[PDB]
Amino acid sequence: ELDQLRQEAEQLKNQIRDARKACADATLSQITNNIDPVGRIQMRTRRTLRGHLAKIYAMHWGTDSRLLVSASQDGKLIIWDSYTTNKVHAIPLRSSWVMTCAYAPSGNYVACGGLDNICSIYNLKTREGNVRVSRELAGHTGYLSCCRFLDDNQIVTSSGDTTCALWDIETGQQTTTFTGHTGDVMSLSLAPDTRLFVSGACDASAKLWDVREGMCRQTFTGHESDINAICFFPNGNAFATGSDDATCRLFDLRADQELMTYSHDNIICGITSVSFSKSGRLLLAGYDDFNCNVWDALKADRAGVLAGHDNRVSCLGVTDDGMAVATGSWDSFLKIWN
Amino acid sequence: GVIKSIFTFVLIVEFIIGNLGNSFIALVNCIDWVKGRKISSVDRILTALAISRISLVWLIFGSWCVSVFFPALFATEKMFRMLTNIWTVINHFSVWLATGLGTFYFLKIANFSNSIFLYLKWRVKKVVLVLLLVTSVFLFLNIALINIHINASINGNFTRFSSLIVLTSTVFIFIPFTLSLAMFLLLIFSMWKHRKKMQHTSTKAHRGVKSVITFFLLYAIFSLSFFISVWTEENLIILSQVMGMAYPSCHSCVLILGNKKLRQASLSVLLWLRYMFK
Amino acid sequence: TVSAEDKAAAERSKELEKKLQEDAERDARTVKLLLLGADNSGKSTIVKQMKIITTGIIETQFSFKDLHFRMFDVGGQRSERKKWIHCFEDVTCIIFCADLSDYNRMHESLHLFNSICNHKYFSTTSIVLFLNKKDIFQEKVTKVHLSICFPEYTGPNTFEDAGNYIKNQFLDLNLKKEDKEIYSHMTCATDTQNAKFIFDAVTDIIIKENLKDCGLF
Amino acid sequence: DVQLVESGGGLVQPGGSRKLSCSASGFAFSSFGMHWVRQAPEKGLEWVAYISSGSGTIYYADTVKGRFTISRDDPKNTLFLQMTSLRSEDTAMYYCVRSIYYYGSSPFDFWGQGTTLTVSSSDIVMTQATSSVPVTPGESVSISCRSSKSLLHSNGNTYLYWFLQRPGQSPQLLIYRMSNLASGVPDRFSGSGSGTAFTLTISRLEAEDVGVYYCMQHLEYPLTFGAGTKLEL
Amino acid sequence: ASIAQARKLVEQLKMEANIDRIKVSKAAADLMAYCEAHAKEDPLLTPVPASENPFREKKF
Ligand SMILES: O=C(O)c1ccccc1Nc1cccc(C(F)(F)F)c1
Ligand SMILES: O=C(O)c1ccccc1Nc1cccc(C(F)(F)F)c1
Repeated sequence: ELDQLRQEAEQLKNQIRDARKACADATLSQITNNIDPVGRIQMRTRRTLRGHLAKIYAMHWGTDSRLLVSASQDGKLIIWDSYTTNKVHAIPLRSSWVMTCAYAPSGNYVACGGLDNICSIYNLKTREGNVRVSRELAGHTGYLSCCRFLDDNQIVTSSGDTTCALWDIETGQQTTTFTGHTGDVMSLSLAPDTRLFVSGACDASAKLWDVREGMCRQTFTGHESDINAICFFPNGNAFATGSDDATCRLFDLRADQELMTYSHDNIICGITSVSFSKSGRLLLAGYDDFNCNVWDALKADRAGVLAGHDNRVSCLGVTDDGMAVATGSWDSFLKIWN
Repeated sequence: GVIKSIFTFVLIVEFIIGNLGNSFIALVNCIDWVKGRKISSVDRILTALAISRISLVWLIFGSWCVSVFFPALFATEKMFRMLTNIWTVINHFSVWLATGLGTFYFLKIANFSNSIFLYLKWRVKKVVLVLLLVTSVFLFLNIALINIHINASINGNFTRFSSLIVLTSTVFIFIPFTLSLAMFLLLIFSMWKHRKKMQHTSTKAHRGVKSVITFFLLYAIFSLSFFISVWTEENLIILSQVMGMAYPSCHSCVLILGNKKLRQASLSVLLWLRYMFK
Repeated sequence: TVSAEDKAAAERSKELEKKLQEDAERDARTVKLLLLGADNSGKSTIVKQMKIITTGIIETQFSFKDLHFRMFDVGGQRSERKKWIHCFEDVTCIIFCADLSDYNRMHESLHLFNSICNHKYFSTTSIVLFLNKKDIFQEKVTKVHLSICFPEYTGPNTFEDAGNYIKNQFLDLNLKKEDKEIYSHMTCATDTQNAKFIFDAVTDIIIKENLKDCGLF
Repeated sequence: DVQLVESGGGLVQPGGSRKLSCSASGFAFSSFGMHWVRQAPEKGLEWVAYISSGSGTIYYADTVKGRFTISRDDPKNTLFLQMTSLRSEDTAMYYCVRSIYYYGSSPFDFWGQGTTLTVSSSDIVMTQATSSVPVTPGESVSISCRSSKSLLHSNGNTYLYWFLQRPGQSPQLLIYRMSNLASGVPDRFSGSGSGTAFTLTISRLEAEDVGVYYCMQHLEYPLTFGAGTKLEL
Repeated sequence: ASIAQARKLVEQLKMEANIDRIKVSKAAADLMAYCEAHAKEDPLLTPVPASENPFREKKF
């Protein structure tokens, strides 16, 4: 009689797949076959921030689009002023093993996590004039793969324990615990409204969790391997996922399908970072092939290459205003393109 | 006059060898700039040395040519002093960039535990510039005395008074050479001590270091012989040019048998030549 | 034209840069190692004079006459996590520790070595094999035949030949022969010599890296 | 708690030498530049000297150049001002002012209780011609300041600082860069203006708004303060 | 056993299946409209003049 319950799981999976198939009246490529291609996106290395001594693993543009934080394996979280390249801050981390970093939208706080399994939140606005860890969120049983700020008080984090956690910084306890992922969670992205967040895991699946409910609204299974990076569309009704299978995939929440796929026969490496331009027409994917590819969101056609790195592009980010892109690689350099 | 004719062929052979070696080094290290291939610090120093030595070799060859085709103008105060000044200003840099390469190799490869040595090793990329500055000070001093000597000779187009200038240019070349040797008899000493430490925990490398040892021995012997002969003639100018053009052409081959990029490029060039021939 | 505030910001930036570079030197004379092996292979007491300093990553520091080694022990079965691994790519050399007197589990150790020796990230780091429990192997070789846990088996089935056979079996899984080097040392647990072996291997690897950077080979 | 204590001030003959000390406690003094600003017995503030973080850069006022020497001992968290050949014009209260310079910073945010030093008997002019401003609680006021040279730099920052000195209290930063409200300042204060004309507006004047408001330019050294607009009941 | 865990998974699948799904054509049209409406406000897709470019190369 135990298999009678799994019969329900099979029936629900069949219903979901049938609904997805019946809802695909056309394809994005076919619909976008009568638009002007972007052409060639020839960006240039406007700035080259050279402060780190090890492999930079994460970065996050500030809300002002001028200040950016970057975490390195050398135990340093450096806050840079992109316009002038001056290091506005250089916080020494307790644990050198850092794999994520985040800049608060208000800019008053910064976050960093890693193999320590604890998210350290530092306050950049202190009357003492020095950046000190304001909070040490703990409870995750695995390494922190990503974390993003919703406000000065709440923070969403994803760990290697196959689960995510929404923490209230003041209390220091997990307000919400998102569970359901079968593999380690590698990246998360917050929606523009900061109400639903999309998380990718090693189980080749992406889940659109609800911040105010703690439930997986939808699950997307289109990738063939680990989902390393994820980013929402600027509209907020769609997102993109980069995977180790050398293929990016653009899904839509309302359709709950794989709207488009980006892949090339000459690209066999894994995607390390994914980001969207201000208008969402350009999807910048930082690969392990030492290069970044600017794919056309609506056409799946490569539009340019930001080849300036001697090692893999671990992290990629786009300014809020869309003025410039920032790519941080394992070569310990962070280059701002425009 | 066996020497009077043999030295001509020797000089031509040295000129050809220097051109080939230094130009090959420069082209190998410059094709990376266009093709985008990365070049290390040693590549940059080798390129600087190669473009300096293709200048020194060409200068000495032009000095010989002017002494054969139209020697009437060669024996002129303006000529003599300008040729000498442009020879020393280039030779000093060409030898001190070879000593900067030696300092680079010694500071990186060697594994001494001295505190000062470690401090210099962590600044290996900056010592090869402070060294160049202090050596520019040496260059100013040298210009000083190889100019005072020329003025004294002219007041007394050299009136067979070039022994002093040839002797003074040979100490400011030996100081770089002595420093380079002292930094090569500590690098090899460290390598041998480390290898002895590896009792139980590639003949090509041994033969390559033996090549450097042989080249240094030969150059030191020849330079000392030249210096003692000068201190103790009509043909004495051709031999001086031969020596002056020896080091730039000779050491380039040793460098080619060093940096593996250059050796691989040379082997590939030989392969291409063999394929084209057949 | 740079404003006074901008100039002061540049001064602060250079002060932070000099902080970073001073700490860079201070760390630069410290070598990071990676320690692997089976649970009972002897990971805990490989050096025997250490001082242990979240999940896994049991860092342990020691020194030998000029260096501060920091071995980052990685939890069991974590050698192929694919996520912590790329973090430990700056490791100067790996310190894999095997167990000679573990025939039944020997294959597992071998497999683990094959995982780390041929790993994409750990393709150039020079393993340092530590065939531990040599004392127990001495009696076991003369008591238990090695052919029990080896197809080719040992011809003479003696302490020396069998030990060499096991060492070679560990070494044979080094397809990239010309890219990396593997050092072997048959410790006996009660040996105050493993630190010297690690220091010698690290010095050799550092000299080799410096020679490669200089382009000599 | 941020604290700057001044000491070493007293009576010195016209020609003697003195060493004013400023002890800093409660913040990373090593990472903070320090200014010396003197207020005459009845005149406004005047920037005397400045030392940058790490002692890399040092600036002196034109009237004290060659006579005043500014130094700092970071391990001791101390700042020293050595004055030699002290003229009668040096009689004033000296304040050591904290200042950190980085994007989004608040230079001159905190001041220290000044020490009295009594002596026995190409600059951006800033005009503040509103010394007298009678007002009462519950009203709104607008102090005005002017500059000979525009303080709007090409980078987009207008380097104008509005400070307030209450009766018996050291100056406190109210507005920095003409638009940003300093930490701890009530929101009623608002700095505005453009080009060479700037204004500080107080909507509802509370009992803590009585005192002298000063306008200073930080575009380029030497730093010049305003005459000082006195709001009294 | 862990039958209850499978039941929880079944419940999650039941909740996910019953959702409002729009046609893929509508989503594609919405994405195209969003891209075309904010195209002018995309400094990367359409490079802005160097005067308005904050990251413009320093004069040499
Ligand atoms: O004077 C040298 O022997 C000489 C020395 C170094 C480089 C070139 C040289 N040839 C040279 C240059 C100028 C004048 C004369 C000479 F006076 F011998 F004719 C020779
Ligand atoms: O040839 C010099 O100028 C040199 C001097 C000092 C130290 C090393 C030098 N060069 C060098 C050139 C080839 C091979 C090696 C060695 F392998 F011995 F290190 C060293």
